[PDB]
Amino acid sequence: RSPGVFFDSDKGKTHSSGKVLYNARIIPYRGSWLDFEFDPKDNLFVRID
Amino acid sequence: NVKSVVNSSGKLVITSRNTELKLIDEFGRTKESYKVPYGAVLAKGDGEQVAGGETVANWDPHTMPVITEVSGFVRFTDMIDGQTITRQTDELTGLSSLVVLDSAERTAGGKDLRPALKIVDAQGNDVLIPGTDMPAQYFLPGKAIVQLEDGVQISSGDTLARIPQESGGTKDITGGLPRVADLFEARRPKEPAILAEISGIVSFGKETKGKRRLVITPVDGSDPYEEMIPKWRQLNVFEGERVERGDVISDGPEAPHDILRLRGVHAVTRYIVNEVQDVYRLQGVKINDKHIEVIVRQMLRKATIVNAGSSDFLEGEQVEYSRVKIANRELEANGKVGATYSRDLLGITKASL
Repeated sequence: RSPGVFFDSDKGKTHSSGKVLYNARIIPYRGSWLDFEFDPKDNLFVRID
Repeated sequence: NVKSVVNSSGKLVITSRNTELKLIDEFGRTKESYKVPYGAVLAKGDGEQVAGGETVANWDPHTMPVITEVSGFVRFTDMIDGQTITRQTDELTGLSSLVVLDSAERTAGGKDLRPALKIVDAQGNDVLIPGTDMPAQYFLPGKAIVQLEDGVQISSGDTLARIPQESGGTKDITGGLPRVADLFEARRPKEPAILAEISGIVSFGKETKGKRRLVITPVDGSDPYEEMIPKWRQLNVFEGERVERGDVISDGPEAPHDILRLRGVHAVTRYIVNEVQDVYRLQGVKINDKHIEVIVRQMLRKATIVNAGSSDFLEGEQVEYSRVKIANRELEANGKVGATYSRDLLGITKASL
């Protein structure tokens, strides 16, 4: 997988309501990853490594 | 299991979900069997004589409709624009088209709502189903398409909306083994078919927080059963009539545990055998039925005591059926009164452990 930023989502399989959750992942060539994610309650969340 | 009604043209439209059609020779021997889908149209009646090669029923296999029972004016109830439904407008005229959303794309405001179509009369009061005392309203599930406008006069037996259904994939052995494992693990279906727990007359009662209530009054004895059927559930029963154990209050997929509890051991073993064999018989595999019957026997090995009796078993313990039988046959020889139990159904993984 090439370095950069990728936008993905789960196809409602994580929540029984079938609500899709979207995330954006920044993956570098060398360093620490970064993740932005949506929760079922529509609250942006950040995640490191 | 036929429950039909006559449309405007004079044909017969099925309003039941488990209609079976059979061809019977003059000797009285059945020779052909077919299943009639909900909303199908029957050219001929029931009990009539037809010729070989004569069409008797027709339907559209790609869409499942909803057919009204009483004529009148259609109106929307709990149908909120842009929040629970999505509408498009044909700007060339006054027409429009509407799509009911699913719970996956609606806000919390529409989470507790329940959109539906209500049939009223000209006077504006609620039209009731003839023969009963219930309003003529129909709930629309997700992804349903309506082609009607508010206030439109509709005739009995006409379609109010259409519900598209998915196609599927190839029907090979990689698509039935999950069903076989589902049957042998005795999993519970997502939405069961509510079955009457006890026999007798039926009557409704108090309603709370969008939930109905069903009280079955036995013809003699106690009157304990008060079942809290959800309001969104569709029923086939009305106050005043009588039902027996194992009858279908609400249609849907069955649960093997309920079949075992209500109709007995033979019913559940027959259901399991038929369901398993209908997967293998599609692929040209031939297997005798003793082999499935012994597996079902191994699944039914546990019993839960319901009363201690003269035995030493506790009140709510689960034990082997053979041990209960041995203890009871030992006690009955001494003139005492043994204990009583209830058979259990366990999955193969859980039964083995």
